[PDB]
Amino acid sequence: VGVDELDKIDLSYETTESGDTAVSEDSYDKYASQNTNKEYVCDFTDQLKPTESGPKVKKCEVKVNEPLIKVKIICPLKGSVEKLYDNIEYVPKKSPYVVLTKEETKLKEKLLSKLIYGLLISPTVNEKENNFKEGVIEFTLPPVVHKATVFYFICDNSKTEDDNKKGNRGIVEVYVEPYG
Amino acid sequence: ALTQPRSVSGSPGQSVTISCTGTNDDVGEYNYVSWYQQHPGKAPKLMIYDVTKRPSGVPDRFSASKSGNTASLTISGLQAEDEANYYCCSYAGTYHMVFGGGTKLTVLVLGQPKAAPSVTLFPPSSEELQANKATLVCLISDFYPGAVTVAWKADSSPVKAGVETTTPSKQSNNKYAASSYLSLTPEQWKSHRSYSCQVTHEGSTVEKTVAPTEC
Amino acid sequence: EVQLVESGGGLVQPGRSLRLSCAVSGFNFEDYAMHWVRQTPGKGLEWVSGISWNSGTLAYGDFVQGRFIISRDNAKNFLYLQMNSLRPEDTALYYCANDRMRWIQVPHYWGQGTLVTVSSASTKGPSVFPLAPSSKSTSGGTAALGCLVKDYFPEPVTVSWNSGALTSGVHTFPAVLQSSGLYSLSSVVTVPSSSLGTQTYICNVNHKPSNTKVDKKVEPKSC
Ligand SMILES: [Cl-]
Ligand SMILES: [Cl-]
Repeated sequence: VGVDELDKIDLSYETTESGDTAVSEDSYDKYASQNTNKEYVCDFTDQLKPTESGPKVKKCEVKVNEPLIKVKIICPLKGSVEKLYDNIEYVPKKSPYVVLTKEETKLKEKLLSKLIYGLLISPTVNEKENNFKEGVIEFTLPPVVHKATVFYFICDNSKTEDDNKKGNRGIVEVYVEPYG
Repeated sequence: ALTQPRSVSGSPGQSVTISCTGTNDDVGEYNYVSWYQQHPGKAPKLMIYDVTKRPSGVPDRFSASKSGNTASLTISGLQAEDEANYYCCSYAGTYHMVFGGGTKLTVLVLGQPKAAPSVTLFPPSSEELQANKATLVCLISDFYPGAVTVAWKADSSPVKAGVETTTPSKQSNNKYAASSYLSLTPEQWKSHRSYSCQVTHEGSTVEKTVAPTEC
Repeated sequence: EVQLVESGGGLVQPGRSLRLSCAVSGFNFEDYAMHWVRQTPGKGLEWVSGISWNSGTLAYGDFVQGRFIISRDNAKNFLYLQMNSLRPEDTALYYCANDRMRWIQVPHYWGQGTLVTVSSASTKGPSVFPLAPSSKSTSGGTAALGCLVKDYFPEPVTVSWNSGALTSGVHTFPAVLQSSGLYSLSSVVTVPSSSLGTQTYICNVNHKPSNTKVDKKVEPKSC
């Protein structure tokens, strides 16, 4: 693919961790990624379904300090099930090539490959493109990492409403501690 | 960035449809399509939200829909008060909005006369030439209906430089009332022997010719 | 009940900066997303920026390119737009609008707009020249006479044909931008030929951005 496509980045917006919800950081549901072999997984399909106590913030924390770790994030697709994800949005649109980083109090887009130097991003994942449009993104972290880096993905279902239930906002925080 | 037709028209009781085509990242992706009415000199007014819904007070002769990347606004049985500009609008993802380019809706009277423009061509005044300027002013009025053009000529050769023209507008007797201007230097106005404001409506060219004269 | 009042527009040179403000009332501002939208008076609507109720998200149109800052004061009920490094093509009327939702989705109620002109031309009152009626039987029984409002800057200008008296036949035409960067417009009246030697036709031209008023009596061509 052309470099115009792979470096497609959107700097014309900013967000916070809570976004448009009124959920403070004290009230987040924080939990760790699932450790399956050397693959760390944030699966949002169950976590973001409309609940009566919605919107919640579901924050999946990926802490990396081992080499060659695969990170996989699943964001449930609009219309994958009826009603449950009808208004879901994901940010950045060009994840995993584009990630959010914390500039001051705001999250803004940055190229992940510019952020971590030996980064491995496959263009496809099980023959579907590596993009939340197909519901799964994946990347592999380098053999060594000099400087600690933190970045974010958003999978936000809080605009989805099903009767008395509202979907949840999902956050992935990836924290790469220095290793190697 | 959403694409709209430039203009639609109808007589009262007729129906008009205004299309609005976007991409699969805005109109095709979300059910967040809205439509606005704007009268000359006024702020926009929300007429449709969430593709099909009317705010309280919008008459139900306004309806709208979407199919793939194209939204549509239909005014069934349009009234004189509906003459306005209409703008589609859509969520564009990542907290952005995007507007269509706008469509002018003209409300006609079905079957009225076809062509009667009264073209008046003013040479540059003496006071203007004394101020080292020169403007020919071509005024077209009392005509219904047309979106036709205005060309200019110097002697036997066409003029394609210095021309500005204002789009027409209704009046009390439902007529044309439009303007055009040719900016020159005093040397250009005294050099050629005639200028012409030629217009064309219905394949019929109507030309007014004006020469420099000293008295 | 609902109203929104924009302020802070005017004339700047290219590269300079303006701050737009929007004061609101009649709705609980703090619970609503808000928008800035511009309209070039010859062109259509163009989305400039938006901000959610809690400033948790904000965004900008693609022409903005890092130059503008949207923000909000939910206690004073104010919406702001800082506009840096302004370009001539940023010249437009600028509206603020609330949303139906607490997040950015659909502009609902709109203000009146504030005019922003960006140009290296400085402010100048018009020169008013007569468009003098010629008695050479232009259609025989009719006679258009007007006045040419030439080379003024910036917009707007208000034309009043004889102190708000001459109303019918009077079309104060919209302004055109000339290649010099200044504006010009015409104001014509259509009056019969026997009305020429009797009446008195004076066009008043009021250009507030240069503090100029011009009265000019148009009279037929003679020698
Ligand atoms: Cl309906
Ligand atoms: Cl737009």
